[PDB]
Amino acid sequence: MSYAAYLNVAAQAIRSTELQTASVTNRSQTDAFYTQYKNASEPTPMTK
Amino acid sequence: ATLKEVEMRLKSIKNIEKITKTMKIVASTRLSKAEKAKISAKKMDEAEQLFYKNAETKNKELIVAITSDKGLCGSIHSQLAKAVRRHLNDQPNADIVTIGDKIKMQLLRTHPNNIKLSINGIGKDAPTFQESALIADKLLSVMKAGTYPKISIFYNDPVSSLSFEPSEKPIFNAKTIEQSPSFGKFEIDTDANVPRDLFEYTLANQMLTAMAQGYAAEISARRNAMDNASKNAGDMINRYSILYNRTRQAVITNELVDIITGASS
Amino acid sequence: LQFALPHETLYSEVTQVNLPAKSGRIGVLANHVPTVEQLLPGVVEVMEGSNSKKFFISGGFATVQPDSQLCVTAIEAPLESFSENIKNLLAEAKKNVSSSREAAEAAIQVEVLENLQSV
Amino acid sequence: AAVVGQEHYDVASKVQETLQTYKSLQDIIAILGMDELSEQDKLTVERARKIQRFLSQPFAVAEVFTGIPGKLVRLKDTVASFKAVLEGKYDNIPEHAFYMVGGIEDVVAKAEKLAA
Amino acid sequence: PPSFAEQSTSAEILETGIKVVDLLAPYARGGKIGLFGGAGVGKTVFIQELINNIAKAHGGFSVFTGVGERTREGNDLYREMKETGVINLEGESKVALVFGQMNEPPGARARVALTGLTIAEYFRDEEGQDVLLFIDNIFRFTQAGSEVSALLGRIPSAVGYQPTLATDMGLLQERITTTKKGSVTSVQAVYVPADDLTDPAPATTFAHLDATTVLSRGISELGIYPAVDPLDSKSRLLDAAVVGQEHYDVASKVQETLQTYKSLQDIIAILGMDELSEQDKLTVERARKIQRFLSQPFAVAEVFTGIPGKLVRLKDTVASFKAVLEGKYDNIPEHAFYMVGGIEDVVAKAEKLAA
Amino acid sequence: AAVVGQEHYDVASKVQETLQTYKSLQDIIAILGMDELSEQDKLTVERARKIQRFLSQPFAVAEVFTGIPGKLVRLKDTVASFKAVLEGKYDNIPEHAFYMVGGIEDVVAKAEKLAA
Amino acid sequence: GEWFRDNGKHALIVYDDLSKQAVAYRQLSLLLRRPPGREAYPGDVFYLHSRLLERAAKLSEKEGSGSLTALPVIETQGGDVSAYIPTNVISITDGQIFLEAELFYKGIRPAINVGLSVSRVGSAAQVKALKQVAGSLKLFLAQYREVAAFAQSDLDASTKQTLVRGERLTQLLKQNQYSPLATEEQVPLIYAGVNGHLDGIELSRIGEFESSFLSYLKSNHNELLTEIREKGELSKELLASLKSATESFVAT
Amino acid sequence: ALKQVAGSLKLFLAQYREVAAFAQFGSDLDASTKQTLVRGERLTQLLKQNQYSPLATEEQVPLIYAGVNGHLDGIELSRIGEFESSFLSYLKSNHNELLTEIREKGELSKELLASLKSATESFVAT
Amino acid sequence: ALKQVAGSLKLFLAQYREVAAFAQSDLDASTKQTLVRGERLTQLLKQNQYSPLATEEQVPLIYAGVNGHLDGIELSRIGEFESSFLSYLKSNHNELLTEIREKGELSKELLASLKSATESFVAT
Repeated sequence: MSYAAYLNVAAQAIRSTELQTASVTNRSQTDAFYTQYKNASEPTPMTK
Repeated sequence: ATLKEVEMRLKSIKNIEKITKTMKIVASTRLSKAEKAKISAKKMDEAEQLFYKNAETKNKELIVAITSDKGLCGSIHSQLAKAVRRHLNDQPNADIVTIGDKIKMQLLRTHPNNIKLSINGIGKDAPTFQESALIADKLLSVMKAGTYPKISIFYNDPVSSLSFEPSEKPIFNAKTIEQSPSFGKFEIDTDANVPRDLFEYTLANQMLTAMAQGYAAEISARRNAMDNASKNAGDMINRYSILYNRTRQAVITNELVDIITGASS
Repeated sequence: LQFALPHETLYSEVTQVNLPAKSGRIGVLANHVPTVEQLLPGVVEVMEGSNSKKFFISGGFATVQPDSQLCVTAIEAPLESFSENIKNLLAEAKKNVSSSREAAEAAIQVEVLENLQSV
Repeated sequence: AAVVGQEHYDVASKVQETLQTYKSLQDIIAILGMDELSEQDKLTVERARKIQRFLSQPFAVAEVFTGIPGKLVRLKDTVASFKAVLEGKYDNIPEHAFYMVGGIEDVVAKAEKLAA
Repeated sequence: PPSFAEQSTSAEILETGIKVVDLLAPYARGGKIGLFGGAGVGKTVFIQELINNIAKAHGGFSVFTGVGERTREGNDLYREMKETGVINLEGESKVALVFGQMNEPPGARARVALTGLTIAEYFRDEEGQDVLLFIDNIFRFTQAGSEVSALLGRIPSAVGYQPTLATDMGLLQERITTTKKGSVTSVQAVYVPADDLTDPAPATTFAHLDATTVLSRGISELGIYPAVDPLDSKSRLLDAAVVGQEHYDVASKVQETLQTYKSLQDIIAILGMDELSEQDKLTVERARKIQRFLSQPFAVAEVFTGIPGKLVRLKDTVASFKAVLEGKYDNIPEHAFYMVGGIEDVVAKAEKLAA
Repeated sequence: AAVVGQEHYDVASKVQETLQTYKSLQDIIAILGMDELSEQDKLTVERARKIQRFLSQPFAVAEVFTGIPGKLVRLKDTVASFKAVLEGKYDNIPEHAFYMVGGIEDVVAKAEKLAA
Repeated sequence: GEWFRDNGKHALIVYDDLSKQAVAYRQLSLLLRRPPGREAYPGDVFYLHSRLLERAAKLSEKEGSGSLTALPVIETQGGDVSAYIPTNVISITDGQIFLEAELFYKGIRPAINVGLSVSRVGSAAQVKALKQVAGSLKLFLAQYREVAAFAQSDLDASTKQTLVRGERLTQLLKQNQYSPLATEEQVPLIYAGVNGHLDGIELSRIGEFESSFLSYLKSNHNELLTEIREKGELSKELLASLKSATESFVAT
Repeated sequence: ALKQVAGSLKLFLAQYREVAAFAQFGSDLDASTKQTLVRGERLTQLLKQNQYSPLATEEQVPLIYAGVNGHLDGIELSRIGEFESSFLSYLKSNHNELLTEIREKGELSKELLASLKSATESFVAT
Repeated sequence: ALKQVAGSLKLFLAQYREVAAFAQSDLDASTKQTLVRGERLTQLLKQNQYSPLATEEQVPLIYAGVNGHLDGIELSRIGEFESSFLSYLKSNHNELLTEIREKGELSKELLASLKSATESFVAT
C-alpha cells in the first residue's frame, strides 16, 4: 500500500492458482481492526 | 461428600483433562507452523537492520505493544504490560498503539489516556508481511509515524519453550539515518523523501518480527501451560478416584445395615 | 546465511551477485563498496565460480557490508521453472483495473507484470 | 455487636467474606490458576492468603514443634491488626511475614528481617 | 499347609522360557502369579506354553483348575489342548483338568480349587517335582465362598463378603508353596470387581501374589506376541540382590528406556522426530528395537502360525538385551529383532533381510 | 412414525438432537465461553436456547404464579412451529419471545410487542 | 428350547428380562425367610442365572449338533454395570450389546454403544464376507472415538479425515426398527463405507443413499448380490465387481 | 401493594443467577446482561436484613419499588446499606401521607404510584 | 548433634513440595535458588536398603546439606559423593566422628573444626 506497504500491494497485486497453497492466500488475508482512544473512552472501530 | 456428587465431580475433571491434553497436542503442531515464520522473519530482520549496524543510528514517543486477543496462555499479556509500564514510567506521556486486545485491555486500565490507536484479530494464525505492512501503513497514516522523535516495539521474545521474555527493540526514524555516524561509508545515492520511506518500512518490518516472535513465544507458553494442566487434573483424577471407591464402599455398608437392623426385629 | 524472504530464506559464500537496484542493475562481488539500495521488482542471480541461477523478486533492500557480507531482502520469489497463461490471464484483469486509490494499485501491477513478461 | 462492639463485629465479617471468596475460587485457581481471575478477585486472594497466614499463631506449649517461642496477642491487639490488613495498609508485604508471628508489630519486624 | 519347618528359606526364580516374563516379571518358584486380562489376548495359548515349558525345560506336570467355569470355554480349552497336543489321548499328557462350572452349586464351586490343588500337591510330595497349578478364576472362588457363607446363614462381612474371607484364602494359598521335596507354582486368573483394587476380594488376594502377569489389548494390537505388557507386568522378585546385579541393571534400564519412549510418543505425533536432542532420539530409535525384541514366536502357536517357535533360556534374555542397550546392534534394522529367538536369531535373520 | 407420521417423528427427533448437542457443549461454554465455537455449533446453541423456551407454556391452573393467562396449543400448531424454528426460519427473533407463550403466533406478537 | 437343541435343530431364546426374574426369586426367599445378602438377594442368586445361561450351547456332532442361543435382557439403573445382578450376569455371558439413551436421543438407533459392546465369540461367527469388509470397521470407529472432542476449527487433514469417515459410518449403522437387512444387503453398504466411497457424500443424504443403492444393486447387479448370498465369501473378482458397481453409483 | 411492586421479582432473581453463572466464563458482557447483572446485584443486596428488625409493609413497599423500577441501579453496592434507612427516614419526614395510605389501604392506586414515583426520583438525585 | 545441624529441615522440605509442584510458570531466581537445595536434600535422604548409618556420619551430610556445600556437585554425583566423603573423614578427621560418638552434642568448637573438612573435599 503505502511505502511501508508499497511492496505489499506490489506484492498483493503481484499476489493475485499456484503458490497460493496456504502460504500466500493467507498472507493475503489480514483480520486486523484499529480504534483511536480519547479523553479512557475510545473513538470508533474500523478494519485496519 | 455424597456418592451422587463425587461421581459427577470426578467426571468433569476427566472431561477437563481431555480438553487440556487436546490443547497441548494442538499447540505443539501450531508451534511447528509458527517455527518457520520465526526463521523467515528473523532473517528479513537481518538484511533490513544490517544497514543500521553501519549507520549506528542511536535514538512524543511511540510505543507499539504486541500480543493477541486470546487468553488461556498464562502471563503472556500480564507481564508484557508490566515491562510496558516499567518503560512507561520514564515517559508518562508516550503514545501507544496496541496489537491484540488482551494488552490493550491491560494498559487501558492503567494508562487509559496514553493509547491513540489499537489493532485486533491477530494471534489466530501466523502473522504475515501483509499485516505487518498494513499496520505500518496505518501507523504512518493516522499515527504520524515519521514525525516521531522515537519509536519502540514491545513484544514477547521466546527464550525457550517453557519460558518467554518481555522484550523491547528500537525503530530508527529518518533524520537519524541521515545523521548516521557510519552512513558516509555507504555510497547510497537525496532524490525525494528517502529516509522517510525506510522508516515507514522499518516500522512495519520490525513490528512483524516482534509479532512473529511474540506469537511463537505465546504458543510455546500455551503448550507448556496446557501440558501441566493435564498433569494436575491427572493427579486430581487419581485422588477423586480413591475417594469415589471409599464412598461407594460405605454407601454399600450403610445401606446394608439399614436392612440388617430392619431384619432382626 | 544472507538472502531472505519472510517465509523462505535462501542463500548462505558467493563469487558474483546481480541485483535490480533503485537506479539500474548493479553487480556486487569479491570486494565491493558498502552500499544500501532499494531493490526494484526484477530478476536476480547468484554465483559460485561459474554457476548460473536466476530468481525473480518482488522488491526490497540490498546492503553491502564493510565486513564484506552482502544482504539481500525481498518478499516473494527458480527462474522460468516458477512463473505464461498464468501471467497472461492476470495481465488482462490487471490492465482492466487501472481504468478504475484503488486503480492506483493497478498501476503498480502493470509495471511489475510487463517486466515479468520479459523472461 | 452488642457484646464485642460494631468494629470487632465488622472486622470479623469482612475477614470472613474475604476468606469465603478465596474459598469460592478454590476451583478456578486449581485449574486455571491466578492469571484468569479478574483484578478485584486477584487482590482478595492475596489478601485472604495473608489473613489466613496471620490467623496462625505460635503457641508456647507447642514450642517443641515450631521452634519459635510462643506468643500471646490481646483482643484489642488482634482486631486493630486485622482491620489494618483489611484496609490494605500492608499489601506491600510478602505473604510469608504474616505466617506464625504475634500481632501486627511482629509482621513488620519479620518483613524487615527477610528484606535482608 | 507345609509347616514352618518344611519352609523354603530363600526365594527363587522359576524359569518359564518366555523372554518378557523371565526378564521383566520373573516367576517365583512355588510362588503365586496373578494373571490379568480377558479374551482376545491369547490367554489360553500362553497358559499352554507354560504347561509345555514347565514340562519341557524343568520336568514337571501342570494342573488346570476351572473355578466358576463357563462351560463353553471348558469345551474350547479341552479341544484346543488336544489340538495343541499338551493333552495326548494316544501318548502322554502334561496336564490334568479339574473343572467346576458356573451351573454347579456354591459348595461345588468353593471346593474345586482344593480338588485340583490336592492333585498338584501329590506331584510335589510323592514325585518331588516343580508343578504348575492353574486357577481360573481365583476371584469366582472367592465369590463362591461368599454364597456358601450366606446360605449357612452367617452374617456378611464388609461389602457383603464372607467373614471368613482372609482365612479361606489362606487355607488355599498356603498349600501352594515350595517344600524341600519340590514346588507348586500357581498362575491364577484374577478378575477385579468394578475395577476396584481396594475391593476386599482383590485386596485380600494380592496379599499372596508375588508377581502379576498382565496381557493387554494394546500389546496384541501392535502385533506383539505374547501380548504381555512389558511395563505393567511387575514381579516382586525383581530385586538386584535376588536376580543378581547384571540382570537387574539391564531390566531397570530397559524399563527406563521404554519409559522415555512412552512419553515421547506425543511430541513425535506433532513436531516430528525433528524435536529431539542427540541423546533423546538415540534411545527412541533403539527402544523400538527393544519393544520389537520382546515379541517372541511360540512353540504351541506353531500349529496356528507355522512359524518355528523359540524357547529363550534366561541367560540369552540377559545378554541379548544387554548388547542392545549399549548400542551394538544399531546398524541392524528393526524387522530382524521382531519375532525371533535369542540375539543370534537376529543375526541370521538380518542376513536374510540384507542380501 | 407409524403412529404420528414421519414429519412429526423427524421434528421431534431433531428438536431432541438439538438440545442433546446444546447439553453436551455446556462444558465448553462454561470453560472457553461461547467464543470458542464452530459456526454450526454457535447456531445449534442459538436454536437450542430458543427451543428450550418454546417448550414452556403458561398453564391456566398456574395463573396464581405467572399472572399470565393460560395458553392452550393445538398439536398441529406445535409441530408446525417447531419445524419452522428448526429450519432457521426464525433465527432473528430474540430468546425471550419464545418464553411463556402459546403458538408461533404468540412468538411473533411478543417479538414486536417487546421491540415496541 | 433344549428340545430343539437336543433334536439337531437350532433355537434362540430371549429373556425379557433377567432383572425381574432375580427380583422374583428375591421375593420368594425373603418370605421363606432365607438369609439375605447384597441388596437382599440370597446367596444362590448367581447360581440361579448360571444354571440358566450355561444351558445355552453349541452341541457336538455326536449330539446332533443342535444349538441354543441366548439373548438375556438386563436392565441397568442409571447405567450401573456394578449393580449386583448386572455384575453376576455380565460375568456369565459371552459379551454384551450396550444401549444408551444418550445415543438414542442423538437419533442413533439402534442406540448401540460400540466401544462398550463385545462378543467374546466374535470373529468365528461372522459371515466370512461381512468379516472381510469390516476388520477395518472396528479400527476406524475406534480412532473416531479418540478424536471425537476435536469436533469443536483448525484440525490437520489427518484427524480431519478421521472425522469424515466416523460420522458417515455411524450414520450407516442407524437402522429403523423392524427392518433387518439380509447379509448380502449389508456387505455392499459396509463396503462403500469402509473403502471411502461416502466421504464425498454429505451426511444427511446417507439416509436415501442406502435405499437407492440397494434397489439399484438389485436391478443392475443382482448377480453379485446372489454370489455373496450363496458363496458367503468375496472373490478377488467380486471385490472389483462391487468396487466397479459402487464407483458407478457414486458417480451417478 | 407488595404484590404490585413485586411483580416478577422472584422469576427475575432466577434469571439473575442465570446470567451470573454465565458470567463465570468471564467473557465480555453486552448491555443486556450487564444491565440485568447490575439490577440483580442491587436487588439481592436490597433484601439483606438485620436480625430482630422486622419492617412494616409501607417500609418494605417503597424499597422494593425503588429496586424493581431501577432507581437504585446507579448507586454503589456498599452504599445501598445507607440508602435504605436514609430513604425511609426521608419518606417518614416528608411523604408520610403516602406511607400511611399504603398501610391503611394496602393497595397502590394509580395516583399513589405517581406520588411514589416522584418521591423516589426526587430522593435518588440527592 | 543432628537437631543442631538440621534447623527446621522438616517444614523446609514440606513446603518445598508445594512449591516445586507449582513450577510445571516462570524463571524466579528467588524460589529457583531454593530449589537447588530441596533436590540435593532429597537426593541426600536416599538410603539403599540394609544401610544403617551412625549418627556422627549423618551430621556432616546434613551440614553440607543445609549449609549448601554440595550445590556445585552434580545431581547424579550426590549419593556417589556420600561414599567418597566418608572415606575422606574416616582416616583424617577421625576425632570429629569420635567426639560426636561420645557426647552426641556439638560445641562451636566442633563446628568450625568440621567447616574445614567440608569445603576441603569440595575442592579435592
